[PDB]
Amino acid sequence: FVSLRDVERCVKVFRWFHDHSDMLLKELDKFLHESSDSTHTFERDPVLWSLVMAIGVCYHASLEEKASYRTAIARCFPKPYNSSRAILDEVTHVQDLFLRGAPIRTNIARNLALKENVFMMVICIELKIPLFLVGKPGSSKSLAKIIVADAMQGQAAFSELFRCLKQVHLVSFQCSPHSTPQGIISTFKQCARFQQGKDLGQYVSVVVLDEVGLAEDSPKMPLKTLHPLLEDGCIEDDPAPYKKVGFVGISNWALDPAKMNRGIFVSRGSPNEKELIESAEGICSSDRLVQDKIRGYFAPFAKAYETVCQKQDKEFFGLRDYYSLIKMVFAKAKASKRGLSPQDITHAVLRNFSGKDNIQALSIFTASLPEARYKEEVSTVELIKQNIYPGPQASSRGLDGAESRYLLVLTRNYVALQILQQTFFEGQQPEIIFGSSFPQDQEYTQICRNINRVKICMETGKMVVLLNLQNLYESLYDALNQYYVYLGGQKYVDLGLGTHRVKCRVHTAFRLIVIEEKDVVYKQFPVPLINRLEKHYLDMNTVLQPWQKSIVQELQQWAHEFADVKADQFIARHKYSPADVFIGYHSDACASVVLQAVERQGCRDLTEELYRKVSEEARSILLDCATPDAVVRLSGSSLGSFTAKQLSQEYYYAQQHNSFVDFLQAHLRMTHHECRAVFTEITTFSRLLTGNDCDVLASELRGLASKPVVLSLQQYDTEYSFLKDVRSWLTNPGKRKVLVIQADFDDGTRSAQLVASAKYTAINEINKTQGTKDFVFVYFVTKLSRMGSG
Amino acid sequence: FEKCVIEAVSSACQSQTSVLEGLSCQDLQKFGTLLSAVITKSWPVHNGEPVFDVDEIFKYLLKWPDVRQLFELCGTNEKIIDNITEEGRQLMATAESVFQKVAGELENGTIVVGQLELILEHQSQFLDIWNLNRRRDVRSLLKRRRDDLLFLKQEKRYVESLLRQLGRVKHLVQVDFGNIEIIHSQDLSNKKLNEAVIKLSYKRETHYCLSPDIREMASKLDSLKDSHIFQDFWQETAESLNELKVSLPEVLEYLYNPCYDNFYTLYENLKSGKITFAEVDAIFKDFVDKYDELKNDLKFMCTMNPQDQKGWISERVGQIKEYHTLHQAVSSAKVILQVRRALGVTGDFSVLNPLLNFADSFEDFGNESPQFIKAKQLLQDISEPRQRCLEELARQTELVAWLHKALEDINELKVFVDLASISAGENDIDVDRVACFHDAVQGYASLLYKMDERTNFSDFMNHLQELWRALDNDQHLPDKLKDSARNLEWLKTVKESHGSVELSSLSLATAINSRGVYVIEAPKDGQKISPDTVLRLLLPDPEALRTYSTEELKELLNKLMLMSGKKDHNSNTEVEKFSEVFSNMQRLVHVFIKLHCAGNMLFRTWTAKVYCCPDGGIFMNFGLELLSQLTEKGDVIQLLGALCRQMEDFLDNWKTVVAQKRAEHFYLNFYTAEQLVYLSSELRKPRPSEAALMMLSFIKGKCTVQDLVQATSACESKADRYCLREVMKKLPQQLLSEPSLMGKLQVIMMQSLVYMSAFLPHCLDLDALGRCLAHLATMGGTPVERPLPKGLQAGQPNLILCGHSEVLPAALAIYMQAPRQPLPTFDEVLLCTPATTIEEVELLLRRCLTSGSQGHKVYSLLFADQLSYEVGCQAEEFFQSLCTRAHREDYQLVILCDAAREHCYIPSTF
Amino acid sequence: RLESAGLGYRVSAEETADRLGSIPLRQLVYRVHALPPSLIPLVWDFGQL
Ligand SMILES: Nc1ncnc2c1ncn2[C@@H]1O[C@H](COP(=O)(O)OP(=O)(O)OP(O)(O)=S)[C@@H](O)[C@H]1O
Repeated sequence: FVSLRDVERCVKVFRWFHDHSDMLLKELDKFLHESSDSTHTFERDPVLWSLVMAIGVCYHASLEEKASYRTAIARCFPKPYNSSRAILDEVTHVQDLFLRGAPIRTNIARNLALKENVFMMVICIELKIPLFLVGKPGSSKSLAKIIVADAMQGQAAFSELFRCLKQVHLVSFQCSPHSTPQGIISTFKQCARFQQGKDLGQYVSVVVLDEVGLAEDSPKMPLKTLHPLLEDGCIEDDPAPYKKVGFVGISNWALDPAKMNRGIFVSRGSPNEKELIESAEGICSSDRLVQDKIRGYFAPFAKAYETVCQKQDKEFFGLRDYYSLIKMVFAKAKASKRGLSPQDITHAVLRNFSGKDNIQALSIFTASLPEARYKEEVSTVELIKQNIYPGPQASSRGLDGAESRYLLVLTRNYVALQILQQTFFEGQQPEIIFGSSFPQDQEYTQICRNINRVKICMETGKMVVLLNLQNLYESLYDALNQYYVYLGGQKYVDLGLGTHRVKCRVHTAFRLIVIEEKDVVYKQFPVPLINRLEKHYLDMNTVLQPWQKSIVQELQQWAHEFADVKADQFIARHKYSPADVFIGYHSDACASVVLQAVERQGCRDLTEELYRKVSEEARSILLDCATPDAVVRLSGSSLGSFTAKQLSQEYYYAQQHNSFVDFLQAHLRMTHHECRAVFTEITTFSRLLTGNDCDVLASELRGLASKPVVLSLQQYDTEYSFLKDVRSWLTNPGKRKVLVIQADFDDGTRSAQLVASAKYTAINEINKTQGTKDFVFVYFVTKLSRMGSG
Repeated sequence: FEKCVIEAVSSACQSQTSVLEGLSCQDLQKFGTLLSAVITKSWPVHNGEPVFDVDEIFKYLLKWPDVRQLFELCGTNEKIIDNITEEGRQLMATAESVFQKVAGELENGTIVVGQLELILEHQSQFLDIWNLNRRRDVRSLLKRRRDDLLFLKQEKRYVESLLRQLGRVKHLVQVDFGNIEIIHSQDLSNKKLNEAVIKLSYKRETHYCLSPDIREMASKLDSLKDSHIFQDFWQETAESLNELKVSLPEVLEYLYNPCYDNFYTLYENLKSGKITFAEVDAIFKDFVDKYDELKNDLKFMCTMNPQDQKGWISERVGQIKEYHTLHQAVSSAKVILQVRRALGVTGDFSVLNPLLNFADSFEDFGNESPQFIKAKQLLQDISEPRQRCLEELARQTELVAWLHKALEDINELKVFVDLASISAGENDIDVDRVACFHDAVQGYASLLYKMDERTNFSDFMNHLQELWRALDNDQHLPDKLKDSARNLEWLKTVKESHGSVELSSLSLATAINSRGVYVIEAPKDGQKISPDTVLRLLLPDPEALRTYSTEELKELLNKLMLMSGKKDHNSNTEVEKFSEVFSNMQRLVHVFIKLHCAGNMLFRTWTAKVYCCPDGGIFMNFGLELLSQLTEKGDVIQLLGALCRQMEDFLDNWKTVVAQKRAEHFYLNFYTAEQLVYLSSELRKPRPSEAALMMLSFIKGKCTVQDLVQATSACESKADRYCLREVMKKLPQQLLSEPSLMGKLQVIMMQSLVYMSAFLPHCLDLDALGRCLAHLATMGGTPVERPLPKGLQAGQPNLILCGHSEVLPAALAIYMQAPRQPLPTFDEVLLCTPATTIEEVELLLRRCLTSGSQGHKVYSLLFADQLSYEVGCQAEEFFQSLCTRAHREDYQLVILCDAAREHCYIPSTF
Repeated sequence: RLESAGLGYRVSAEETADRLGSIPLRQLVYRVHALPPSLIPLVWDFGQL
């Protein structure tokens, strides 16, 4: 019910267009003379065109019945605007002019959503009237925000139109359901502090609540005090200048209309097939030959996306996946220079459309495309390899506009890490940013250091394997959108810690893998995080071939027969579990060790020669973690007496299990598998090292070791103590360094879950600190008992 | 040996190695056991024998090679099939019935075409198995069916090319596709007998192509779907119809035939070379410097009319290439005249006048213009790029005027970059502006600094040669020129900059590490003791000082956490040092506020000025006139870590000792920790505060200062005066035996734990408070007696489920069983609410099971289901704890809960 | 139109806390709370414009 409150908020907007009605008409004449024919080259009134712009901003953008409004409003205009076609082409040309005033972008659609969005937000933040955008993932609101960010700078604009306009300085606040009103009060006071002391005619700041649709019904009621903050600037003080602040309230959720009726609801609609194929044209318009080569696939992809998005009840898929499919087939058509073989289409639709269990997206996309049927099987491992290790030619031409999104793996019980640093991470290991579990650490300093490490990995250009996202979804969301700001040919994502959003450099080849569990990603992630990140499933079965499944079943029954011994030397009835004999067995370790065996083989072909040696080498790594009383008990076991003799000979002649130091002399003399960093954890039943055992180990390791240092996890309350001890160990001179990290489990202390944190911290330190000449051997010893703690 | 060899068969058939290709195995019993083994251990299990079908067994038969050898050798002799098993012969019979059904379905057309693609991919194995089935025509029948399959696949290709060609104009004119719109979308799980290779000849399919006209149309569109020129003609003649739902037979006449006529006139024009330049630069404009696709496109272009392509392709591709390089040379000449004008160099060129006099000329022929070729020998190899570099030079005139005005030479750049790197910001765009400007002017210094005002053409191209060498190392250089040219306002402010008083976000951290004094105060003002207002930080200099709060520290930490990469050790080691001393100091604030909120009264006046200086030290102080100043130098990090460790140890010891002090005194369990602190502060005064009188009136009743001074005058004897003076004597000789601070700190916290009242000579200890409250309650007699009702056990918890509307009347119904008793008070009843502290229910459990109480009372826990998960779980552990330790077995604990909310913790586990 | 505006509402209409009667304030024209009594018999309307 904005009767007689939109006209007094619209005469001011008409006055704003009428005051600036001197250069806009010259810009329109130049744009319609240099890009159109002579029919759009008529004299335009400075006041009637301003009136059409005023009614196009005040009423035409918010409505979904725009044709009825245009045919019911054109009967009052004079001769040059008698028809609705004239108003349509006029608002289209001015929106295209405001898009052309922005910096030039490649592979970005010229759809009505982007131009309409940037039109309304620019005109609404010159006039300090709040914008309240709503929509769904793929509606181009954040992409229009980042366009306004680098388009309408005051004296440094790309065009001569925005140079005469105001300067913007945006502060962001990604709202959450657990958001206090003091946060938005502090945001409004902070942007008032930016606005204080500057000229108001050439400097305006805006707040952007990027997820305001989350916090509408929190029991603390955070969005109830936004009503004065949009009108008088602040609460419990007199009205004053440098307090009224503009607002672009971008939301992915539908809002409450009663307290947001003060602004303009630019409510975005669901995409039809015409808008989808227009966006498909806009994200292929950068080239003209392969556009006309792959124009035929746009309508079947649009129909298949429509059937996929209408099939599922939960909004798991969005427009971002279809746009990424269009960009990927465009890049493959440009690089191929011959057309599109159907394996490219199947690879694109399986790399992009994935993640949901009850979705056969390949069958749906080949239902409308019967020609692109691929009868050969494709697995997840080559998809992950082609998404993490791309081709050399990709992102090598003039600027980057076509690439993939940031990968995500869907797993259970944290299994992705083993298969990631076994299979795919080749050459350079990534930096694992993770939730360090050292006691009494502060979480704020931890996430500050984590995002600093992410920024350093972005600047230096190395992969990021995140293991937490609930602490970083508010603080890393802009980098995941894969939109860049260019300054001298260098990309710039936005990073923020609370209320401090600054740009950070991005290298040419930078990947970011997120690892999360299936339950938390399916009922804890808010759902726009799903659309940004490319989904994949590599938990345990997709990499494991059926012959390796036969081998893991055979090794499970072989370990069960290894642990099964019958004897009458001692009169007792004690059944030995495979966890008793093979220490650490948890009915899942046979799959990990067959993965280790098939990668230690390295040839990967079934000619009946590789099968027996991968089976026997898997059996070797099982017996390599066997307690010696079991391997001398093996003579009366179910396996036999010649097999037991061969396994005892393997345990006592080939593998050195006598002591720690003998394992050191057996480990250093052999040249390894082209690795500058050999890691090995050790399970001990004896007492750990005291401080004089490392001295004698240096005494008979005088020619190989470099004074190994022992580290106890009891003494390390804070991460920085472990960091300074490891860093002091790296900076010592000499090669072939030895590290011994000890931890005890059978005592009153808590430190048993700190092992993984210490291991990942050691990997991060050796990745960020080691040079190119020094070999490093890190050993992790742990103390366990035979009284049930084993 | 039978069991190990069947397991070896299973392991070698589990791999993809064929077992029997060298077996001369004339003992037929063991051979039949091996045959039973290879059948039952090679059969396609799918988590353990489902088959139920025909396709997977048939794929199994065609792909694995031992099956044909199996059927050959068991069909060789009947003395081998008699001794297999009962099971293996059943599976061989099932496979043979499946193969007989399938390859007897080839004799008619009823065969599913999936099996047809399988047998044509697997020709030799199918021929072998069929020749063995022959002993219980096939070459020509397979070639006939293969020819009909290839015709079907090419007809599906023709029809699919037709749907995609008519789908690229779906916005303009829409077509009703007869019946073909459904027939084409359906899969090929369809019977082959529906594709009707009849006689008297033609071969109609389920795609009912309405004539051979649309069939030959689809063939010509399939041969011409990769011609971009044809697609251009298609869309420019299908815009000639305008919203019309149209049928397929008039699509051939209203839309296809004029397109074909235009395409055929263009073809017979291009075969001669009579085409004019207007269509040449109107159609081929998007092919500039991409001539291999155009060679392929003219090859595909002459596949329409099937004759030779020898003297037609290469001369006209070269002619169009010469035309394209001609127009590129024209645009390059216009931009080089624009940069010769805008740079101010007058010079002399005199060789590009007839090229521009040709640029406004117009001729109509397709022939090679000769006299310009030598002129264009000056501009052969510029590129289609690098003309962009000349137009950002020729369009940015304000920057080249400012560079001739303000810098004037190459040699001031090395001092200008250093003068700008101070005045630039701290974020990464602001820093990288200097390097973009530097690389821009180092890339254009060959032109903007080395030109004479009158240069000839030869040395001008000689300098553009090394300009292009400088451009070859950096493709992003004109964007660097543009992004430097849009920073002219910054470049004007740099030189005339006064002292810009903003220190930094980096050197502020160095100032904190140089003279920052972290101060914990625990303020004595009227504000609360929140963790924001206990931590301060001071920066001295002149003589002014700056006080930093916690949130300003967090904001500056966020600011300095996201700077650009200096790639030097000092910056990241000082921000790491500041961040970790701040984290350790905040950990100290956390442990100190835990010890304050637990109630300590020793560190209520504590302060600790912590210096961040190298060898700065920690200067603690107390508000006591019987203690000295504690100070110790050294490094800050591990000393604050150790100090927080003994402070946490003192927290655990203080919690344990206050637990065992609550376990001994009963009247001390009425009041919480802060009320105990208030009472210990207020009872020592000669006139105590009236809030303490009212809050102690629940114990005595009509509390009076005369009764209070009588109760506190006889609560302690004169031997404690000896004990406290012994504390004052023995400690100054004890702190001097330890030179460090940690040992004397441990000594003073032990001595405050065991003998508390000597350190604070203005407050009562918990023994004196408990004795005074016990004497006060002993003075006020006639205690309350309350029995439990009938059916209520007086030694066990009584969980009662009443319902939400009848909890509150039921409690008063319980308490009204004894008439003439006084109404209850804040003891024995807790109206539980969401967000209830664990301390109040813990003190209730201390109240109802403490031995010295001189009476029986009914203790109620109303609305006990309203507790949280953690609070209810900790209350359960606490009740189990004190029932384990020590209690009286005649307590009356009554629990009332809502009966409609039984899914929570505490009534379900009770 | 509101529940079809992009993604739906975060909470449903049955677990919504800010009710007036049986109706949420989300579906009202003005997000206003209930008038206390003795102000109900004193209100009086202006014109309808
Ligand atoms: N014209 C366009 N319209 C929509 N999405 C686009 C467009 N051009 C590119 N995109 C893709 O959309 C993403 C960037 O914009 P979006 O993130 O979809 O904006 P958004 O849909 O408003 O997201 P929200 O609502 O802020 S979470 C990238 O994955 C782009 O590849």
